[PDB]
Amino acid sequence: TLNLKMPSPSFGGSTGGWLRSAENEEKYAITWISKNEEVFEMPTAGAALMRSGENLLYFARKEQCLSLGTQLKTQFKIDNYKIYRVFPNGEIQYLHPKDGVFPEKVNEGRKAINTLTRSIGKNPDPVVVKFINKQTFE
Amino acid sequence: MNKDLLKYLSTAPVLGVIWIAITAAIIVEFNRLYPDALFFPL
Amino acid sequence: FQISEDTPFDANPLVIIVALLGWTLPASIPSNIPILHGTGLTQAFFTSIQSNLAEWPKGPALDDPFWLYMVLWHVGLFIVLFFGTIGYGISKNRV
Amino acid sequence: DFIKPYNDDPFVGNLATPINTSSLTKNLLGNLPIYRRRLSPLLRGLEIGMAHGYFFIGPFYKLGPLRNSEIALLSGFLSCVGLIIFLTVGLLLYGNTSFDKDESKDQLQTSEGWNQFTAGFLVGAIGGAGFAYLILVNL
Amino acid sequence: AHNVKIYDTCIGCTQCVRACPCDVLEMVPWDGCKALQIASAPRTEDCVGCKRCETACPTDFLSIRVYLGAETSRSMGLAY
Amino acid sequence: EFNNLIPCKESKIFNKRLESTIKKLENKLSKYEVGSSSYLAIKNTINKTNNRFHKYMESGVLCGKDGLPHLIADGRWSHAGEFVIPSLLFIYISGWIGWVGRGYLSAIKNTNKAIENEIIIDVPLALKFMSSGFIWPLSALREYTKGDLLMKDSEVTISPR
Amino acid sequence: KVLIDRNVVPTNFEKWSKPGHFSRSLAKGPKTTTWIWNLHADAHDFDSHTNSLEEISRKIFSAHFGQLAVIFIWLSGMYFHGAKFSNYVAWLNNPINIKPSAQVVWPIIGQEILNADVGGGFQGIQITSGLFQLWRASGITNEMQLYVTAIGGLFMASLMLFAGWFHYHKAAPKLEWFQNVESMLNHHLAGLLGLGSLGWTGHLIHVSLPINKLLDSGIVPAQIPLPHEFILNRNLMSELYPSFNKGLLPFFTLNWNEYNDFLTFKGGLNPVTGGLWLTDIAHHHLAIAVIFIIAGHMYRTNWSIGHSLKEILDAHKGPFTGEGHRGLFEILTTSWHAQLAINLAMLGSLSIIVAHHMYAMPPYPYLATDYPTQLSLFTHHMWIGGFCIVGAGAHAAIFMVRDYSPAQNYNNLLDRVIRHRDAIISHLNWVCIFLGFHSFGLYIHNDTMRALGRPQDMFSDVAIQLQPIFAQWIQNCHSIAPGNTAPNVLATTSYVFGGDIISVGNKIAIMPMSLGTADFMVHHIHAFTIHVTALILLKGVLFARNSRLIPDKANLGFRFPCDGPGRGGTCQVSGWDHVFLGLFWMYNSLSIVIFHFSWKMQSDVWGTISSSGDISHITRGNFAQSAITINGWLRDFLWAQASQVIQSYGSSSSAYGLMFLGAHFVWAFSLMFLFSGRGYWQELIESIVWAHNKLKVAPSIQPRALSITQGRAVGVAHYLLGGIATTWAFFLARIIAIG
Ligand code: CLA
Ligand code: CLA
Ligand code: CLA
Ligand SMILES: CC1=C(/C=C/C(C)=C/C=C/C(C)=C/C=C/C=C(C)/C=C/C=C(C)/C=C/C2=C(C)CCCC2(C)C)C(C)(C)CCC1
Ligand code: SF4
Ligand code: SF4
Ligand code: SF4
Repeated sequence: TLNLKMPSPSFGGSTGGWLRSAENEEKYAITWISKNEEVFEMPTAGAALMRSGENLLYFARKEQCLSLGTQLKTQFKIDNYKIYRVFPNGEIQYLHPKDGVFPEKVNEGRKAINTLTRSIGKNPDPVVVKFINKQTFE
Repeated sequence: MNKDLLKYLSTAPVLGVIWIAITAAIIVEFNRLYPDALFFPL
Repeated sequence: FQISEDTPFDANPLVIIVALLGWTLPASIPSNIPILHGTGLTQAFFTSIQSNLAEWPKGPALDDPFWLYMVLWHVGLFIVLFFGTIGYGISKNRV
Repeated sequence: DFIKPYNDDPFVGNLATPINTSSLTKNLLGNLPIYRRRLSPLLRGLEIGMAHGYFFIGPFYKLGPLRNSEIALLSGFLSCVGLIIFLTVGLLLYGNTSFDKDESKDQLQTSEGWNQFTAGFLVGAIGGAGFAYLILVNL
Repeated sequence: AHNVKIYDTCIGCTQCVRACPCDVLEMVPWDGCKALQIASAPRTEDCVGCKRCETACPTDFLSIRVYLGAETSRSMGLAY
Repeated sequence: EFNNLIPCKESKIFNKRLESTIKKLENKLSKYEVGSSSYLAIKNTINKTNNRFHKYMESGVLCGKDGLPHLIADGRWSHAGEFVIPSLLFIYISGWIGWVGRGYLSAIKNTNKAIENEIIIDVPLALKFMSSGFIWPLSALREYTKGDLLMKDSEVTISPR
Repeated sequence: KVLIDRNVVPTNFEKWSKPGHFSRSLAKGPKTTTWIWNLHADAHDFDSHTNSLEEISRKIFSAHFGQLAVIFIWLSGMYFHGAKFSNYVAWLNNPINIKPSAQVVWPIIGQEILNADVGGGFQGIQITSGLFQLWRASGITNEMQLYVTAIGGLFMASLMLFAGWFHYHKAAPKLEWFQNVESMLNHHLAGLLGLGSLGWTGHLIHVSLPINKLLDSGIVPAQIPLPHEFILNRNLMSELYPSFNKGLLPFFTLNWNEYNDFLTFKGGLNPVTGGLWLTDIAHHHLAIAVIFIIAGHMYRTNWSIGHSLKEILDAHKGPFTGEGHRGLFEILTTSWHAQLAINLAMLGSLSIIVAHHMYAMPPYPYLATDYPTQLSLFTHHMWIGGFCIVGAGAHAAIFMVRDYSPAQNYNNLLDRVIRHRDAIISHLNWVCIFLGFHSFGLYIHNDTMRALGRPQDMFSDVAIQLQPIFAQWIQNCHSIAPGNTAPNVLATTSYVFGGDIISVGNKIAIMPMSLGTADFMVHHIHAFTIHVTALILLKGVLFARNSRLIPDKANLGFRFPCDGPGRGGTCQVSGWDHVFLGLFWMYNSLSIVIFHFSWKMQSDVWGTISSSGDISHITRGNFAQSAITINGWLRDFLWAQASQVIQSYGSSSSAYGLMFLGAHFVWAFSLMFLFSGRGYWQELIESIVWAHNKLKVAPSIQPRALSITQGRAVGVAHYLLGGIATTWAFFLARIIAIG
């Protein structure tokens, strides 16, 4: 579960943050644990102060969360971050890391989606799928 | 003559410029001494 | 009065009074240059106000000294007002 | 000090400044017909119409192609009515596409509410233009 | 959504997964290559179509391919 | 044929061009003192102009109704100097440049400095090839018949079709 | 403290034959033609070569000596051409009736036609650099003095080249030396600017003043004493300026009014030469020298006295601006890009100020009635200014990508700017749309009304007037200031504001410039074009590191083509791409400035006066009625004034005809690069490579199409060269014929 009452980094605010679409379509949350108070760069621009302990931020896009995640990992060696999608109705999907392990590391249990049992040069010609719903890359 | 200097004089732009300048000079000098050759005289 | 969201601001009108007196007094020291006559900028401006109000509807012409007096007088007034507000702000621990 | 996160939320895309959150700003905006409390959509539209119709005649009267004729003001008035009709159709089109069965608790953000507002705007605007004509034709 | 496909010339280097800024991709077990893993695209609803994955892929021709398709708010990268 | 043209020595328009050109130069000449550097410069232009017009007059180049030399490039030998002979000269020189350049490229590919010798020329090697260009037509012809000029179509890369 | 490391870098030619030695990426050598372009593009990007700030600083300092050497060679060349290949002396004797020339062409393939009839028995290219007027003001009266200055220039060049070598290879300063910003400022204010100005005052008083006074009285140059005669024989000076009889006693006793004969406050212009009074110029430089020498005692160096720059900055914070200027001192002592950004912005802005000030207050004798020189100098200095301003944007963006850190900028002014970048850019966007509509829109209104036969409905002086009343009022203040708000000044700073028509020969030097509707309109065009150029560059800087579209943009760097076709398409998001676009708008903006200048001066200022006093302007006052429509600019400016350049074949101006066409060609060729993309070109190259492979003549360095970014760079560089050289040729051909 997320925990909506988790505290946030210290930040004076900006105009780069989320707009109406975050309220009535979807927004994203990233949480992490830091050992110490530390300044980091907001993906919406500006310096913010990481609390020691738990940290919660909301963003409009998944890419903003992951961008921050990459910064946490690279600059601060924090790899305990979690990303969630938050709907207006209150529902919460956990997104990343999906199964506990980062996607770049092989993990048993995962199943191949969107793989093909051929090389790219063995796709059929467009004319063959003319007047049917198939694609050449299906 | 110093081998490193000679290697530098062998680089594409240096040889490029020297060779084009000599070629250009030859054409200039032909036209300075035999001007206005619209055709081969015969 | 709140200058922002939840930020009460003093807005003390003594600043305006002190500023106005602080400028108007020294600006009334007389000068020798032809445009100011033998009076100061304050007097010159006030005289031009009267002379232009004498022609109520007709506004001052371009070439009327009025415009130079008005601008010069206001430049000085606004500088004193500006530093006066900042000074009062320092006293009230705005920083 | 004077600039703060908007609604005490630093991750919302806005800042609280003097221009948007001072007491003067809140006093002005709150009392404008579009925001003011205990107004029907019709009356909101009527007040807005009147204010806009009144000022619309000035440009047409003084700068239009018939400004130097004896009928300058009448041309001014007809131009306003023209402008007002286009704006009303704009309002009709906006309401028609923007609202459906969703009966929101604002009122105005509804099909019926927006139609009352549009009615107001039209009548108010021709009225205000009319009132401006009567002042100018005398004075 | 954009279509992302992984072809059987994949050598399981992981570079596409590392390149992806939207977490569309992941490595799954496989027998087909020495690395004993293949790239997978389980979350193409989050794919923006930036093609950083293809830039990262070392094989010739590519083993990962992005076919740009039906646009959504997600795919267009809108924060409004 | 070429009834619309006339020899430039028979052309009245071509002669008037000389007269008008010189007349302008002599007006320019009158602005300067005899013996001055400026005066001598203008005199050289006058001499050069006269030489040019007289050279064309004595050549048997044809003139249009504009009174300007028009060149015939259909192959007839009475106008060989106007295009055919320049053409042979160009082909001989350009073929040389191409042939010696192709020879150098191939020589360095048979070394460890195949790339280095493209940006830093092996000048002795280059001069050897440049010196050998004078019989490029025969060289190229023999190379063609030996089957050394061209790669086979199956040995050159192509895209899908 | 002087801190140096000795014998750092050996001097040999080893690395000269190792292209791209300076970069890890390039040192491995080419596999592809892309490497050849990368070598050149990365040669002076020193901070990409190494992480060491000390190493970067040393290269820069040494490169600067290299630049100074090049400038001395160029300067030396100008003096030498003056001495050897010019009509300077002839011009000196008769400056009203001789055109300056200091370039002569060799007689090859008929090009000697370019040696124009400039007078003084001389034939050569007419120059527009203003060198002759400069040299006259300096008191140079013969070719020997030019020769010796040329030689001194070659000596200085060699000295700069030695210092560059020495301070890189032999005695390279440590980083701590470069970060002595307080000491640098003290020396550049008091030493470079202060003593420079004092030294020049010395020249002015002892050399320029006497020689020019004798020239202007009508003494023949050859009959004037040499400069040292005035120094050794004080009586020669005292004849011209009697206060020299009193010597230096007035100076030390503060009886400075005694020197009011050679230190003046006249204003206006010398009536003989049409230039500023040299006695005013002398006094200007003395005053400037004093102020600068005082200014250079502000900062603390090796003693207790003076300010810390850091302390000043840290104190300036208020209730609207968080931590204020905290952290800026660290930025400006650790980032060369941050320094370059400021210094380019100011140097560029200054060049533009010089353009305006020099036309209106012509400082040299016989400058004002040398119309080709006036037009050339204004135009040249405007362009230099524009390019520098765009550079400021480039280096501000490079700083944001490479040198900015959040920890250094917590709640300071820089942090707070980027935290409301949407508010800044949205408002600037709006002001640009507003300005565009209410400036250019007025021309379109006018074109439409005039085409429809409704001149009474136009914005014009004789219909709906838009008078620039504020500018008109300022003109009036400046015209009445002498003897009033400036009581001890005798005449206006400039006759452009009002007053007399100054004429030299029968040519107008300077006269009042009336401002009407046409002037109001074109001023708002300038406001518009400058705001848009600012928008593009500011946006580049504020969004260099990230945006809503690309949250990790900084990791992609300053210069990258895009982040792929996704998110709708992301071409040209980088900071570099904002500079690219900003160059076109700077070009657009400055083109209209120089066109405004050219037309306004010809219509309303330049021309002839009769003895009766009847002014005849070059284009006869057509600006007021023609410059208020686009058709008027197309017809009465471009079409009408292009007659000179377009009819130049067969004359000494034929070079300009050729350059005009050539420049149109280069401009059009640029569009091939700007409108296309490399995918097309790389495919075409594949087929061509097939033919080379077939004939066993394919290179081992594989041909590639230019990078996406290089395509853009090549495009804008040809667009600017073609566009600017077209105007150059247009302007020179015209002004040399009629002026
Ligand atoms: C873009 C600038 C521009 C401007 C300023 C003008 C101005 C004018 N045009 Mg021209 N015109 C233009 C461009 C422009 N035109 C272009 C691009 C074309 C296409 C070729 C034309 C073609 C054209 C024709 C065919 C005609 C005109 C005519 C006119 C005149 C009357 C128009 C009118 O009545 O509008 C009505 C104006 C309004 C309804 C409102 C204007 C905007 C208001 C004032 C903004 C106020 C904002 C406010 C400050 C915000 C404060 C908020 C807060 C304090 C509450 C007027 C002089 C007519 C004429 O007779 O000329 C003499 C005419 O017949 N124009
Ligand atoms: C293509 C057809 C078209 C026609 C027939 C007109 C006709 C006119 N335009 Mg032009 N105009 C057009 C296209 C057209 N416009 C376009 C595309 C542009 C943008 C470039 C303009 C820009 C333009 C400007 C800037 C101006 C005009 C003006 C005029 C009027 C000038 C003659 C006059 O003195 O009347 C004097 C005007 C009147 C007596 C008022 C007539 C108002 C009518 C009765 C209102 C009717 C509205 C309509 C029935 C509403 C329903 C339509 C829709 C919602 C279903 C005339 C009515 C001038 C004008 O006076 O406009 C107000 C004017 O200033 N036009
Ligand atoms: C030895 C060098 C060499 C040789 C034998 C060829 C031969 C050929 N080229 Mg290639 N080409 C070359 C260099 C060479 N090229 C270079 C350097 C470029 C880059 C500009 C090209 C770009 C190029 C294009 C775009 C095209 C060709 C084409 C062709 C073919 C037709 C003729 C032509 O259009 O030339 C035109 C080529 C030029 C005008 C480029 C200038 C050639 C330079 C001057 C030669 C350089 C010589 C080299 C530096 C000598 C060093 C030798 C020394 C060290 C010993 C022919 C197979 C065409 C083709 O494919 O037809 C089927 C074609 O479309 N070439
Ligand atoms: C300048 C200024 C400003 C602003 C202003 C404004 C913006 C104004 C506006 C105003 C307006 C804009 C107004 C209006 C008005 C209107 C009116 C007054 C109306 C009336 C009406 C009537 C009376 C009637 C009506 C009617 C009729 C006729 C009948 C039927 C219908 C009806 C009922 C509707 C400010 C404050 C900022 C500041 C100071 C200065
Ligand atoms: S196109 Fe971009 S977002 Fe989509 S899978 Fe590839 S890297 Fe990820
Ligand atoms: S980058 Fe290419 S080869 Fe490597 S894991 Fe991804 S698809 Fe496979
Ligand atoms: S068109 Fe070119 S610049 Fe634009 S996204 Fe595609 S590759 Fe990048």
